[PDB]
Amino acid sequence: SDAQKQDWGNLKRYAEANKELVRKGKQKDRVVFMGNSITEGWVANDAAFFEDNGYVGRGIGGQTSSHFLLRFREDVIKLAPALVVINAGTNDIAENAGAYNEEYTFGNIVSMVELARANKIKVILTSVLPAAAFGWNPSVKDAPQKIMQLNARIRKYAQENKIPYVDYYSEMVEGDNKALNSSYTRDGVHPTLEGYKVMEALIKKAIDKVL
Amino acid sequence: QKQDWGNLKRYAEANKELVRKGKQKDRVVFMGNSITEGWVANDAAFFEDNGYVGRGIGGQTSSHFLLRFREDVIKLAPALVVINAGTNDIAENAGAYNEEYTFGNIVSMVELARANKIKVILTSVLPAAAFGWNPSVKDAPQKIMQLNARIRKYAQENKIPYVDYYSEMVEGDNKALNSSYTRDGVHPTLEGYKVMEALIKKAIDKVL
Ligand SMILES: [Cl-]
Ligand SMILES: [Cl-]
Repeated sequence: SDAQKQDWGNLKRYAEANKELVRKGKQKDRVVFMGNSITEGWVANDAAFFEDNGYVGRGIGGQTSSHFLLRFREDVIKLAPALVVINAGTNDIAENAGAYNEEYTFGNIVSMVELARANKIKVILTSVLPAAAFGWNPSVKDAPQKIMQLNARIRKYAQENKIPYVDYYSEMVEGDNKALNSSYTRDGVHPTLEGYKVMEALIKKAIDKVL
Repeated sequence: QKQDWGNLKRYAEANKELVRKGKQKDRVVFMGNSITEGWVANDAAFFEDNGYVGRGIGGQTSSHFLLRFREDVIKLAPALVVINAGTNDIAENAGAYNEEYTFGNIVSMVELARANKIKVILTSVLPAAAFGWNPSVKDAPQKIMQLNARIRKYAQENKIPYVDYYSEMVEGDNKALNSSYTRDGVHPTLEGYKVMEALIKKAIDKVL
């Protein structure tokens, strides 16, 4: 039935891939990247960055921090990684799962951190990327303010818990309208390869400090 | 913009009221579905007299519970959370049943509780001979027993009390919910709730 097919969290997306990874056995210094289309697109645009370094992408387009929390056990914990990199909030602010509530989104990140720590997985937290607006939801007129406010909460939580915070945002924002840098996005939200190369330099340096 | 899959709206106002009034020593939060929701409806005094807080929502699965856990449990700063989860997972209210996924969500809640110094009581999924609203599920009794065995084993391994409502409430070769404890075959009546109360309050008093 259609009802039986429901899979709100999209656990199906990586179910087979996870089984294949698990079959290979424990791997040293595995890093899983949790996120939405920015993380999914990262693997799509620069697979070598992941493959060269033993990183595993678990991004799914359109998803919010609520979806990530639901997938966290299967798509992170069960892969027995050394470290998880969390990029969450863009689609929350874009209202993909309903009205944005910062407290709920921030709480989902904290929950993921707690689940990682309960399973001896190290965490890196990251800034939500700049966006002046979201192409698919122009009704959101205060994306910049929301992004900054959430990022400040994530950064403070990271400091309070001795978790690295990787600030993609400050390197990629441009203008008084707080756009994603015009030179490496087409749509204002998703990086092009040039943008991903900026992110790679930051995240690899932080990963290497932790591993 | 009205989407709210986890139904965090249900108790949002009630939670704000509790947080204003300040944390209470020995608060117990009950997480669950209509069985937990109906408990409060049928015996408000049980909750009120004992400083227990019900956070059940009809139809929900363990996935919904996980999404609500921080707002409806952690932020209430309780001493203890009682988790009853799995009926609607097996009934496939939110899609195909996967024991690994449902059990995983319970483990996730346990880990979030422990990360916040909240004690846990785990409980048995109640018996049901069948779920009339979903006739495609032909093996509910078998699934309930297997999930419960898994929960019990995990509880023992992690020194978490397990409260076995099922063993007191099951009847017959068809593993029905006792006809004295239900009208519809799934949801307890008051008489059924009184059986549950005796079990859970004895267990709570040992922990607190
Ligand atoms: Cl950490
Ligand atoms: Cl405990």
